[PDB]
Amino acid sequence: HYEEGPGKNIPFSVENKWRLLAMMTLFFGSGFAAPFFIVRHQLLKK
Amino acid sequence: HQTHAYHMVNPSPWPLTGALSALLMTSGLTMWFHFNSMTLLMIGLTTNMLTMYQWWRDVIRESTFQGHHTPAVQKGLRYGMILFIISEVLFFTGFFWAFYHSSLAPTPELGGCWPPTGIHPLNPLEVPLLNTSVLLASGVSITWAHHSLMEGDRKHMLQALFITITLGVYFTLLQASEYYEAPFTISDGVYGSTFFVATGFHGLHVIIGSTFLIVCFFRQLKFHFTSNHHFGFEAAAWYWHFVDVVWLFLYVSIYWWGS
Amino acid sequence: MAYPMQLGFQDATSPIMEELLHFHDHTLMIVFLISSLVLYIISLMLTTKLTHTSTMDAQEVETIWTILPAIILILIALPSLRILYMMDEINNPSLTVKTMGHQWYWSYEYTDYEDLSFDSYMIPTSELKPGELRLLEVDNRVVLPMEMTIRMLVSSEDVLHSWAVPSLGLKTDAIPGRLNQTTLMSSRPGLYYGQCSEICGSNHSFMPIVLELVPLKYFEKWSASML
Amino acid sequence: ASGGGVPTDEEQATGLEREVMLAARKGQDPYNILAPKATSGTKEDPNLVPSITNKRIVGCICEEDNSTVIWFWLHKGEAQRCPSCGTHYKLVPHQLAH
Amino acid sequence: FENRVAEKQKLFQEDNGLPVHLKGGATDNILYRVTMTLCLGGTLYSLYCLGWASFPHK
Amino acid sequence: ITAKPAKTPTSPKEQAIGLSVTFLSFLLPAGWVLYHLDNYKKS
Amino acid sequence: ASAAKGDHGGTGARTWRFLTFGLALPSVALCTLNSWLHSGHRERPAFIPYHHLRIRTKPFSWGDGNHTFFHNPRVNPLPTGYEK
Amino acid sequence: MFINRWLFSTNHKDIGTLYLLFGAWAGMVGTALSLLIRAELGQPGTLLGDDQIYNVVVTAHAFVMIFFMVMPIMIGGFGNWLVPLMIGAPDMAFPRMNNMSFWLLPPSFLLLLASSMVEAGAGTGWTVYPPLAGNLAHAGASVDLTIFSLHLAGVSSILGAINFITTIINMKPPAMSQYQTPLFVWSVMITAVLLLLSLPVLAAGITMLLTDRNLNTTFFDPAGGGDPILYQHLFWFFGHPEVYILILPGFGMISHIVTYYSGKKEPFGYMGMVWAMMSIGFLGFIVWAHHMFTVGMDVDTRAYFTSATMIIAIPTGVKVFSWLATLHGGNIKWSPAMMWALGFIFLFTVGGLTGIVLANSSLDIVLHDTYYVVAHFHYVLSMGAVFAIMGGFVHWFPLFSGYTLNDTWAKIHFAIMFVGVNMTFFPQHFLGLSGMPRRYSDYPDAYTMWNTISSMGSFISLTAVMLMVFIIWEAFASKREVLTVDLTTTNLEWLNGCPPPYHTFEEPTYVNLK
Amino acid sequence: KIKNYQTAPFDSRFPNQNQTRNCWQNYLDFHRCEKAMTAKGGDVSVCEWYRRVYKSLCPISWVSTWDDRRAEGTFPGKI
Ligand SMILES: CCCCCCCCCCCCCCCCCC(=O)OCC(COC(=O)CCCCCCCCCCCCCCCCC)OC(=O)CCCCCCCCCCCCCCCCC
Ligand SMILES: CCCCCCCCCCCCCCCCCC(=O)OCC(COC(=O)CCCCCCCCCCCCCCCCC)OC(=O)CCCCCCCCCCCCCCCCC
Ligand code: HEA
Ligand code: HEA
Ligand SMILES: CCCCC/C=C\C/C=C\C/C=C\C/C=C\CCCC(=O)O[C@H](COC(=O)CCCCCCCCCCCCCCCCC)COP(=O)(O)OCCN
Ligand SMILES: CCCCC/C=C\C/C=C\C/C=C\C/C=C\CCCC(=O)O[C@H](COC(=O)CCCCCCCCCCCCCCCCC)COP(=O)(O)OCCN
Ligand SMILES: CCCCCC/C=C\CCCCCCCCCC(=O)O[C@H](COC(=O)CCCCCCCCCCCCCCC)COP(=O)(O)OC[C@@H](O)CO
Ligand SMILES: CCCCCC/C=C\CCCCCCCCCC(=O)O[C@H](COC(=O)CCCCCCCCCCCCCCC)COP(=O)(O)OC[C@@H](O)CO
Ligand SMILES: CCCCCC/C=C\CCCCCCCCCC(=O)O[C@H](COC(=O)CCCCCCCCCCCCCCC)COP(=O)(O)OC[C@@H](O)CO
Ligand SMILES: CCCCCCCCCCO[C@@H]1OC(CO)[C@@H](O[C@H]2O[C@@H](CO)[C@@H](O)[C@H](O)[C@@H]2O)[C@H](O)[C@H]1O
Ligand SMILES: C[C@H](CCC(=O)O)[C@H]1CC[C@@H]2[C@H]3[C@H](O)C[C@@H]4C[C@@H](O)CC[C@]4(C)[C@@H]3C[C@@H](O)[C@@]21C
Ligand SMILES: C[C@H](CCC(=O)O)[C@H]1CC[C@H]2[C@@H]3[C@H](O)C[C@@H]4C[C@H](O)CC[C@]4(C)[C@H]3C[C@H](O)[C@]12C
Ligand SMILES: C[C@H](CCC(=O)O)[C@H]1CC[C@H]2[C@@H]3[C@H](O)C[C@@H]4C[C@H](O)CC[C@]4(C)[C@H]3C[C@H](O)[C@]12C
Ligand code: CUA
Ligand SMILES: [Cu+2]
Ligand SMILES: [Mg+2]
Ligand code: NA
Ligand SMILES: [Zn+2]
Repeated sequence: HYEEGPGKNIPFSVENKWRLLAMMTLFFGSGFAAPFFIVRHQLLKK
Repeated sequence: HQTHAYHMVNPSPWPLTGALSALLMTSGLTMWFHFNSMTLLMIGLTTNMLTMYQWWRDVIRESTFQGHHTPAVQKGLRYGMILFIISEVLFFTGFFWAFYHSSLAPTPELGGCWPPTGIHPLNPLEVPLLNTSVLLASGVSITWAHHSLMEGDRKHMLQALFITITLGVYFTLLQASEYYEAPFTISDGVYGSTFFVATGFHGLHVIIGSTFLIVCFFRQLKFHFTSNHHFGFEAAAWYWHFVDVVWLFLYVSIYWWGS
Repeated sequence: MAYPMQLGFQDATSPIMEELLHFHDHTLMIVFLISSLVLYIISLMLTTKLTHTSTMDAQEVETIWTILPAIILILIALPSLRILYMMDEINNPSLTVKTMGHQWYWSYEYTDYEDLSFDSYMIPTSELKPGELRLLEVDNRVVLPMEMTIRMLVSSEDVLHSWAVPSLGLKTDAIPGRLNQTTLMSSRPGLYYGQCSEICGSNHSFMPIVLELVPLKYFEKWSASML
Repeated sequence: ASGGGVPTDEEQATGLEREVMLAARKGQDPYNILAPKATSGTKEDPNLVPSITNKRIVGCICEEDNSTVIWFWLHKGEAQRCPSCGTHYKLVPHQLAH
Repeated sequence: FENRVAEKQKLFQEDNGLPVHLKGGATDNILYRVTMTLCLGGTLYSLYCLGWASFPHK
Repeated sequence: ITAKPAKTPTSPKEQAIGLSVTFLSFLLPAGWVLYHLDNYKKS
Repeated sequence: ASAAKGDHGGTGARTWRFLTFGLALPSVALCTLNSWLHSGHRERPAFIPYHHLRIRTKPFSWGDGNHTFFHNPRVNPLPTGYEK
Repeated sequence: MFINRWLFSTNHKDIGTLYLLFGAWAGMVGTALSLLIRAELGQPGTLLGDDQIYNVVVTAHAFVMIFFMVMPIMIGGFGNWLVPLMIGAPDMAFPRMNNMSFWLLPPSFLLLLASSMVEAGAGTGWTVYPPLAGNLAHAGASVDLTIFSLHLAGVSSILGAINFITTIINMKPPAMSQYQTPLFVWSVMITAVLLLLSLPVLAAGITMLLTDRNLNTTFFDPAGGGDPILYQHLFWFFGHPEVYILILPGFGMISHIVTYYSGKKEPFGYMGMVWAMMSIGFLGFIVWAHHMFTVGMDVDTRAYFTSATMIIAIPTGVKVFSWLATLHGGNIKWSPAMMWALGFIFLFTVGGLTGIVLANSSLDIVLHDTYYVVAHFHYVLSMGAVFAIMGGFVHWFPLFSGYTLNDTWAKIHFAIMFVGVNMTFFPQHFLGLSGMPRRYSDYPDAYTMWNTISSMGSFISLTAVMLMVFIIWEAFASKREVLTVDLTTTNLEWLNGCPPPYHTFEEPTYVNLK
Repeated sequence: KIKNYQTAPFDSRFPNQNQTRNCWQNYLDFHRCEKAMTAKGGDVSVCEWYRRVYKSLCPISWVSTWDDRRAEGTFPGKI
């Protein structure tokens, strides 16, 4: 069976707050950046 | 140990393979429609069949073999199927809305009349009437099958169910021939559009319903159903009646009134 | 047209638009009243140390807050519907003009007597004459006679567009295969602007409408000269 | 016109389905399918709450038709009272599965 | 035919800790691996197709 | 609600770092694209 | 309605089988008789290139892109007329 | 173990968590798109290009905010997490099908991103009206990828609706009647019923657009006797119920938040709240044509839709006044969640009232397809739906994670967002009344001031979104574990601790029938 | 004669915003009348009213397309 309790009922680790910061940064950052890069993609086709 | 009667399902890979098969089928349709390739579509249809097969196989294992379907679990499945059928009715409602919208106010491009100029509708008294008697008849035979099962009659349950399936297949064969023989096509304006898309989705449901009945036939052959617990058969029968009622509406609206 | 820092509606050019202004003033008062009343009550509930946390009975105060809003809705619906039917009144026009929406310009047809028709394109910003409005001017304006009931028929030859002139209270969608009717009647001479009001692709923002309202006599000479 | 060959629940029901079926036949409700009937709920006649552990959540609908349900853990030991209406409940632990 | 449901009930209730989708035996494992391989492989292929369609071929 | 003191306290310095990194993760990529907008528009 | 028959003292398996073979299947047999009688290929109408029919806004994703899915040469003309 | 737990889940809490994660990520995408919109409109002229690239952005913004952020968070996230706990159920009725509802979203999202990558994207508006969305004006795969994205999101929600309705009807304690379930549970069931009935019509409609685009049908093409207006009817028949689907779970969470922070054991007039949500749900199916007041419909039809639309204000009014009546006499706890709820009550009321202005077909002639509509819906969506989500998030975060947020930072986040959204949307009322059209990449010079101020407000909101991410990080970084929560006697979802164990209610609650 | 026409007057048969059938009806009426007159040996001047009405209401491209189709033999309306 599975681990339970604070910080254990999630798909990401919160054991290290800095590794966590990196994860959250990539996660939320990739989402926010996507539209800008798609706009860039559309501009560089024609 | 749990002290409630509900089913805690084992972690399953089917929801994921099912979702991915949906992505492969839609991506596949796009590839087919625009990049002239059916590769993705083929893979999607295959994984989808595999997913459905395994998912429902597991439901049978969980119920017939493991005994997880207590009365409370069965009651939930009843609501689930009724709700599913309701959503299917609303889907068809959209197509009937499209049909009535077009036919009740024929535009100048059609000649301002219905059926449109140049369209020669099938005779509703011919194969379409036959199709109607075929589905209505299968509604009676499936009721005989239900009563036989409840009365614990194995032989007659199988007999009635076999007859119901043969009738569904007969309908499908008749419809396939009607499609080939029709002088109009899906590209013949809004008449062909409404006709083929509505009867086409209905035909698809007939195929799905027949397949469901065939599953029941084999589960029955294997003694899965008891005279009192047989939800799979009940669901197949409710779905079958739905398919029958949709046809009656199509027949009255499109084939008869719309001719 | 709209002017810098405009808060409300463009000044009414037709009797119907005047009617809508008064109806909007009426409705907006109600909007202000109810929203400020709610803001006020929120602040009232949050500003006391007195408490009453036990069960409160509801079937008495719910009558008030069901009947009042019902009355207010009727006080909005009445003038709303009166104006609605007024816009539908039979008026019998002196002239019929058609406008076809196109992917990125409007064409006009005055075919009552002669077969007059022309295209109307936005004046590019690089070609604007001094004092002309960016994105709003067209090469060929829709000259029409002032103080007269005109029937405008709107359609499209490709995708959806929508023919609008705010100052006159007009907005009629341009649908291919359909001929939508609206009536126009300017109380004054002048130039009246509008813009395509249904997303139609690449230059949806750049296919304006400009009406030029002049006395009947000038409208007739303009018609002849435009053949 | 008639015959047999279709299994009955008595012959073929299994797992939890069979347990519920057999328990119901003895008039028992180990899987909490039915709503328990309240006693007078006094200190002397408390509502007896079955449990397989030493605590169970109780939901008290103080008065018939109340829309608000009062929830609390009932622990093994002396009877506890609903925080809202004061009716008594007492936990009666363990067993179910022999 | 004969009623063999009891045999199947024994097999699927056997305490081997296997989840229902693998409890039938080795074939379940094969079918599962085929399904998942087609799903994941097909998804990678669809991503490739998207990459292809994303760019103009003038 | 009551809670226990932080198991791994995040000091003001640590918060400045997390806030800065967070803001930069949003601002930099978009800023880069927006800055090179003209280079994209005609190329 | 109440039909024109009767039973209702207890609708069971025997009654539904009675209806299957005494009413339902005979109805299907009659409609099958009627249908496989009024059939016969009807003389295809003269071709007129109406603009609201034989629509082609995009070629079909099969064949030569100009034939419908269940194209029947005998009765379905192409946008240019019947086939050879 | 990781794959078994997160990819093969049959647990309502874990699945709710997946939904909250998905919705948070989608919110970032939707925010970026909204910034692209406001950057283009920030000053006169063209920034990105013409209306095509601009409208591809506007279209995606809407689809992302609606289908990938709001619905997944409210229904899939809060719904899955809270509904089983609030009725003391061990899980959802169909725990495995529940997992497929989730897994259909990433593919759906991928199809939406694909459509904007191929060709020139789908710059159709989220309504996807033909002929612009047809195979002549939008040739290529873009619109088809968009339709397929909607199909997947549709199946996801329909199966989700079946699951919620069955769970709520069938899995409550034997003694608990439907009139003994919390208001959030009621809001979710009603929302599920709307989804069940409306999405199949949308599916029918977009399938017809797909066939018109690829199989030579002509449902919406006049050349074959079709009608573009037919599509509008089918879309809006789904479309209006959809907006109530977006706000109903919000209404449910607001009732719990207001009740909780007012120190009350129950919301004022429970039965009136149930009545109001059901009425709203019902009326929401007979008013769709108010989205079509300029298409050229008969005056009597317009008079009917104007009248039917206004009636919704009555039941909605009962809810507003009941929330205020719940605050009345309360021992007010000025927590961040209460602030979001108070802002919701006022701002939603404003947006609802401008909706009543729009209900008048006469006035709507002039307001339709202008920024007055954009202002109305952003008040009810970007202030209403979003504030309910933020309030619910801050309120239940400790339950879901077992950790507490920093209340001061959360109050700072609310303050910034409040200024941001109001500065962004309030000026849009002026732009609308004065005639600025919707879906424009540039505007006549007179509209410059309000568009400038509106774009500045959108940057303030961006700042709040970035701060929110930091706040969540700080909570997980500091690890302040929850101890005690007040009012558990009337908030069952908290009774199993924070976070509750993987398996809750293995032994069901005991509830006397008396 | 009995004319002096400004524009097509209100027609109680088509009192709504959608005027598509008004145009269509008058176009059909004119061409039906024109055919009856040219046939039985009469004068097309009696068909004048319908011609004026449809010319006033109908988009040039519609009339043009319908004319091309009557010529091609593909006009779907009955004349
Ligand atoms: C897209 C993903 C970004 C990739 C970054 C991950 C890198 C992994 C390195 C790998 C290095 C190994 C490190 C392992 C452990 C920790 C990292 C983790 O396990 O790795 C992955 C985990 C964890 O996620 C993370 O990694 C960090 C997330 C931190 C989230 C904080 C959220 C706070 C909000 C509160 C939420 C509720 C919780 C509160 C309550 C508590 C819960 C009870 O995720 C999942 O397995 C499931 C999530 C699925 C879907 C969510 C949205 C995706 C949408 C995509 C659609 C795209 C369409 C095309 C789009 C294509 C783009 C063009
Ligand atoms: C940022 C925008 C800057 C705009 C500055 C205006 C410049 C004035 C030039 C000063 C120049 C004066 C000369 C101009 C007169 C022309 C009158 C007219 O024909 O034009 C009529 C127009 C113009 O509107 C006006 O007649 C002025 C009304 C202004 C109301 C301002 C409220 C400001 C709140 C502060 C922050 C906004 C967010 C609050 C949220 C409120 C929600 C609406 O009417 C409208 O349709 C606009 C408003 C539409 C819908 C909002 C309804 C709900 C309001 C709720 C009030 C809450 C109050 C609590 C107090 C609010 C506490 C928060
Ligand atoms: C959360 C989403 C949401 C919600 C809840 C609503 C709620 C309402 N909406 Fe809105 N609406 C949208 C989302 C929403 N809308 C969207 C997205 C669009 C545009 C779609 C597009 O084109 O893309 C739109 C468009 C739209 C239009 C079309 C405008 C146009 O395109 O020209 C109309 C027309 O009537 C309208 C009306 C209403 C009304 C009357 C309500 C009512 O439900 C509001 C009722 C509430 C109140 C009235 C306030 C509280 C009540 C009181 C305090 C009681 C006292 C009140 C009175 C006496 C009046 N909406
Ligand atoms: C829920 C719906 C939603 C939301 C929230 C928003 C939010 C915003 N929208 Fe909206 N918008 C629409 C739905 C929405 N919009 C729709 C339907 C259209 C019409 C499309 C069309 O015309 O076809 C539209 C159109 C539209 C236009 C008009 C475009 C035009 O006509 O040309 C503009 C212009 O300014 C705009 C701006 C913004 C801005 C600046 C925000 C900002 O307020 C956004 C700020 C950020 C957030 C509020 C997101 C925060 C939430 C999260 C990130 C989740 C957090 C995670 C957890 C709590 C778990 N939007
Ligand atoms: C191209 C078409 C293909 C599609 C066909 C679709 C479905 C058909 C497929 C199979 C159906 C036929 C048989 C099914 C298989 C086994 C049946 C054997 C059972 C049997 O013989 O049953 C008997 C019934 O007669 C029977 O079949 C009789 C069955 C035959 C009935 C139809 C014949 C009609 C005859 C003419 C009458 C018309 C007059 C109209 C009257 C007015 C109606 C109201 C009753 O007997 P028992 O002693 O009480 O029962 C002991 C247990 N078996
Ligand atoms: C035999 C009766 C049973 C009907 C179904 C059997 C075979 C067809 C294959 C799939 C059909 C499934 C659903 C219906 C979809 C489109 C209508 C198809 C109905 C049909 O089969 O219509 C045919 C057209 O075929 C065509 O284009 C068909 C081309 C096949 C393309 C399928 C395209 C699929 C589009 C799928 C979109 C699915 C979206 C579903 C959403 C569900 C909810 C999310 C008619 O043939 P015709 O030559 O024009 O005229 C006959 C002239 N002699
Ligand atoms: C049933 C509830 C109570 C009844 C109260 C009224 C509400 C719905 C009524 C349903 C039936 C109405 C049919 C009457 C037809 C009269 C109108 C008509 O004739 O409308 C036609 C289309 O109707 C059409 O498809 C109509 C097709 C359907 C549209 C209505 C939408 C509801 C359908 C979904 C409901 C789900 C229920 C599930 C069913 C099992 C054509 O359009 P017109 O605008 O006329 O254009 C003419 C112009 O050229 C001139 O202006
Ligand atoms: C060539 C054709 C391929 C086309 C694709 C679709 C193919 C087939 C669809 C047919 C579906 C077959 C479903 C098989 C279900 C078997 C599992 C089953 O029937 O499971 C039953 C439960 O019902 C259950 O979950 C009921 C489960 C309900 C499933 C029905 C849903 C239909 C699916 C429709 C999908 C398409 C939608 C339409 C597209 C627009 C098991 O309980 P019981 O029967 O009581 O048994 C227990 C007793 O033995 C105890 O003594
Ligand atoms: C190409 C264009 C778009 C394509 C989209 C394709 C999307 C998905 C395709 C793959 C999905 C197929 C896999 C089989 C799904 C079966 C679900 C099912 O059968 O789910 C059942 C519940 O729904 C019930 O009963 C009753 C409900 C039965 C629902 C059957 C699922 C059909 C999926 C399609 C639905 C379409 C929506 C229709 C409206 C237009 C069982 O619930 P579980 O949680 O499993 O178990 C509970 C246990 O206690 C049982 O022992
Ligand atoms: C709507 C969301 C966005 C909000 C606004 C973003 C806020 C500002 C973020 C800053 O980002 C950047 O700023 C730059 C300049 O300040 C860039 O440098 C660039 O410019 C230079 C300096 O002029 C050079 O040194 C390098 O070549 C260079 O690419 C740059 O790449 C980018 O990361
Ligand atoms: C073998 C089985 C008897 C019960 C048993 O399995 O022991 C019999 C009884 C009734 C069934 C039959 C029914 O009479 C219906 C069908 C009629 C036949 O024409 C073909 C096979 C047919 C489809 C069935 C095959 C047959 O093998 C079945 C399955
Ligand atoms: C009868 C029903 C439930 C009462 C209960 O069983 O507790 C109650 C709940 C909400 C009530 C409604 C709401 O309070 C709204 C309306 C209020 C007016 O005071 C009367 C009619 C009115 C429409 C009410 C009628 C009736 O009293 C309702 C419908
Ligand atoms: C809008 C829809 C037609 C959609 C379509 O054209 O496909 C039509 C069908 C039936 C119409 C309704 C019915 O004709 C009955 C009502 C008639 C009144 O004159 C107006 C409201 C009234 C309630 C109608 C409103 C609206 O025009 C409806 C709902
Ligand atoms: Cu033409 Cu917008
Ligand atoms: Cu609406
Ligand atoms: Mg519009
Ligand atoms: Na701009
Ligand atoms: Zn009590």
